[PDB]
Amino acid sequence: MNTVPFTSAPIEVTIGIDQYSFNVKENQPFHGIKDIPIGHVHVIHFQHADNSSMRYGYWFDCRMGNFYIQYDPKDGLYKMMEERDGAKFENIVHNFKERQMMVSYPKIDEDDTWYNLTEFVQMDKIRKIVRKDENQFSYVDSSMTTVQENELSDPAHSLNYTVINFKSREAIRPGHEMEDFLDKSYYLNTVMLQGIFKNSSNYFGELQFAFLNAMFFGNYGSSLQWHAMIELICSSATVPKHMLDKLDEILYYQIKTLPEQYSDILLNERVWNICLYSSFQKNSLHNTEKIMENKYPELL
Amino acid sequence: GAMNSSNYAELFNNDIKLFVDDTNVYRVTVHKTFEGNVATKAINGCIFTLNPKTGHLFLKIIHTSVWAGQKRLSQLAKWKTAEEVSALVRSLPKEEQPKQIIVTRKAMLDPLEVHMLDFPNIAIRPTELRLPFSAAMSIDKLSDVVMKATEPQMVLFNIYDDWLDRISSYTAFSRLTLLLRALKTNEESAKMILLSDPTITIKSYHLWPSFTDEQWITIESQMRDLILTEYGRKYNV
Repeated sequence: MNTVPFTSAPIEVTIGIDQYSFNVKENQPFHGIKDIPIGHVHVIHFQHADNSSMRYGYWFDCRMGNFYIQYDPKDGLYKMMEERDGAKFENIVHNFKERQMMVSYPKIDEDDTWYNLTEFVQMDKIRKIVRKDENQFSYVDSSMTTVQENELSDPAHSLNYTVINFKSREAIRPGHEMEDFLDKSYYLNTVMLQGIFKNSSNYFGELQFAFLNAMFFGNYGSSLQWHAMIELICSSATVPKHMLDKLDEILYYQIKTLPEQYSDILLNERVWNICLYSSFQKNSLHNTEKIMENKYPELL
Repeated sequence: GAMNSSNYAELFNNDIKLFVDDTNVYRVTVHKTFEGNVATKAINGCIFTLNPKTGHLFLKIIHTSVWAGQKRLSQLAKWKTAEEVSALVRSLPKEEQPKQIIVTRKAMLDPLEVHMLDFPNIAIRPTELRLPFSAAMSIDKLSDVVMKATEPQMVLFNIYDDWLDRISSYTAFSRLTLLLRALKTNEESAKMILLSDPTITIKSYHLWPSFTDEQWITIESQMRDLILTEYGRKYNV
């Protein structure tokens, strides 16, 4: 189990670690998060008490390095940094654990929620969507735009999600206009899966990462990408059975975890009604249909 | 975006534009079968593609053979219309290609946008105008070429005859919409208005009779009277 120490907490802040969150008071003796489960990516995220503007955070994998958080009073935020000195890092973590200055990652043994939400998410794919090659961890915030949003403006601070556009030459073969527009299977299977993603695991990883950035940061572009990647599958007549079954599991856990009070900002009525009740795959998402009808029947 | 009463003069500026009306592409008669079920029988249709500035009408005749063995014909009709408008644009020299295509029905927007992806600078727009282009098949010479067709055919017409020698395109379009609205509202009464005086004929090379300027004023008044008479009959007003 790995550890992210904090130098200090000089400003009052809500700290998220994956689906959990804790309030830290201004100059509270808080020195980080221990017992972080090895074998998953994680996200450590912030919302300042005195300025709920910019949610922001860091995706990381403790297998890739020793990471800590330090507040920068010039840029006004909590920054992730890598500690290259192993013995220093161990000595810092030991002192703070001994003094019980760390919160414990509060994982219930029966509880697969985080694995269910990140099954296909890999740090190496995150670092291609969020381009900052000098760090092993990835910064995301509420306001970062996507490459797609930027086309319709600082390219360095952008989310490089795969562009999906149903009315584009990429999506529509000349001579198969009606066919490709009404049945997106070409675009899903040839262009996106065989061509760009190479396999369904990479496509689902990006879909899962988009959802998590939408939920944890209120990142609007991320929400758009998540819905586009659901719609592309649901609007395809020909989808491998394993992919449909896997998508139903992915969506079920995403809808299960979504805060009830964010459903009005995080869920697109048109896409969900189309996907569950009109699309080729309307009868293929039984678990997701059941949780949506029981938790959010107003949206439908 | 959408074309309305505000931006009406835009129709007659020097930017090439076409109206596309798909209401006569898929045409059927509905009848009982021997077993007492109901069946449709398609009849020849047409795409009505009009330049409102010049009067040039690109009448693509849709022969019933295009429906043979096809499903969801009302859906397919929109995509066939978009395919044929796209093909017409590609057939035209660059300097004759439209800068805008205005569809009369919003259901044509996606089909036409998708067929015209290779022309990102041609705007595809809806209209808030209620245009009576469905009544094209009340113009005897247009109905005749559509019904006689034994294969897909494009026929070119000038729907204003020689009117632009005497009137502006604004006035010619107003005259056309009034005649088509009258033919849509009471076809038999409108044709009687147009044909009742045997001394005024239709030239071999025209669609409409050879009215003098004073006779067009009379005819236009008779058409407005017809439309108002029919509104009173409809609403008991």
